[PDB]
Amino acid sequence: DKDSEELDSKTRKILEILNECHDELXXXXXXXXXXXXXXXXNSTELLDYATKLSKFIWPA
Amino acid sequence: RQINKLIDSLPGVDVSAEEQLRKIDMLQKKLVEVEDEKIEAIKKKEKLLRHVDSLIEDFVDGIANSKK
Amino acid sequence: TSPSYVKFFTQSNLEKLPKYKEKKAATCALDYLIPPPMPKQYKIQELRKLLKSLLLNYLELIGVLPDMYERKVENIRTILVNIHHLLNEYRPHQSRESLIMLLEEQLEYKRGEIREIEQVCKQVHDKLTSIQDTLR
Amino acid sequence: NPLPTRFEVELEFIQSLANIQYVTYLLTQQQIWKSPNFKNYLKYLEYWCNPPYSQCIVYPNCLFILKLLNGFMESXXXXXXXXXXXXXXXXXXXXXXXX
Amino acid sequence: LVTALEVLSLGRPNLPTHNFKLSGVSIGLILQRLKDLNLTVSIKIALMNIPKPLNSYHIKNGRIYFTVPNEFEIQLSTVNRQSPLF
Repeated sequence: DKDSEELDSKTRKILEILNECHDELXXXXXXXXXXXXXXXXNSTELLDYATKLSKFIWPA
Repeated sequence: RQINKLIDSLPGVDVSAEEQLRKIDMLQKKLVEVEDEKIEAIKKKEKLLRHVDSLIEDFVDGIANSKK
Repeated sequence: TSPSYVKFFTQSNLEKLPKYKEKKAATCALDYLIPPPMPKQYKIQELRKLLKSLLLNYLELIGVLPDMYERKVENIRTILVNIHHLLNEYRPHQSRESLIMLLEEQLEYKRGEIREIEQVCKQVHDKLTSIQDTLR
Repeated sequence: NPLPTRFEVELEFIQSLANIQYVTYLLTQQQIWKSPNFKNYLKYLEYWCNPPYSQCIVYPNCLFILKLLNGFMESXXXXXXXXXXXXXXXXXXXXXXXX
Repeated sequence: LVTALEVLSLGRPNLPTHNFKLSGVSIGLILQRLKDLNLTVSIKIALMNIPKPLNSYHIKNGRIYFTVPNEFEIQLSTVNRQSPLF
């Protein structure tokens, strides 16, 4: 009986580690990667337009 | 001397810009590729987790058919 | 107050706008509804020089004081302005460099996520194998 | 300076939405809200958020504040009172980052 | 450049994502979370000594629904669900 109990405990621990591994990781990241690719494709407008955003006090 | 150390510590500047733009484009390509690789790895890990799940339901069926 | 163009934004004109777009595609309030068109190595070798000159002028400004000092301070002014010119040449270049840095960081982050999850999974597998090696 | 142009007039008007007290003065009115004209004008001023009209926007806030108001006119004194406190919390941090 | 990418993406999302009231004015994955809760209960219930009139049960989506017949126009069936196990 004692031996059987031990094996049951081991199985329980394995299951718990599994649930953790499932909570660690999926399609939302792929969608954000697609939208990110849509955002990267231009930098030339930002390298010449973002320079004028550093000099500007709020309008009065 | 601090000014001399700073002008000598600035990153390597160039007289041309094609280098910088080229670097930017390359970095973009690397970004796309590494994103795809991430996707693949996530898929594989999902599969493995499915397998060890399967093992666990095997055990649960065992003890369930056992003690009661 | 508000611009006068607001007086041309009635619901009827908004109902007449699509057909006016299709007709104009082939002067009035509906033109006020249409948006307006759009109007039409390097310096690091010289900076040192300029720097070296600045001190050389300062010494002069020290060695004069007499009413000669005025003339000297003029030259000093010119030197400082030159410095500003070179820095202007550093305004856009550094910006592009910053962009480069950002992108590189993104790459690294990408790989790191996967690496994390990977090592976790490995640990799990090893643990299970150990339990197996104790029964039979 | 000579006579203005509708592009610069609408540009300065949409850029005036970055000021908080000016938007407060626009919302605390009683005549410009009786007829569906100012709302359709604000909803019309959404073309500045798209290129190449976005290349002339100096203040990034006025655009998003416009999208907020256009987001609020679809669905009286109280909410109008509600917005400025929050934006007031937001302002000074950006001001610190500017200079 | 962050604000440049923000105005490229229409707006300035750091303002609503940082402001509270401004954010107040501005499905298959959840289903799998219920099935993971029965695998934890099923092994502890599987180990303990379940009484004889309770050997028959039906594991429902996120619970254990077990029956035993009586009367009063119904059947003596209950739904059980918990969390601890240690």
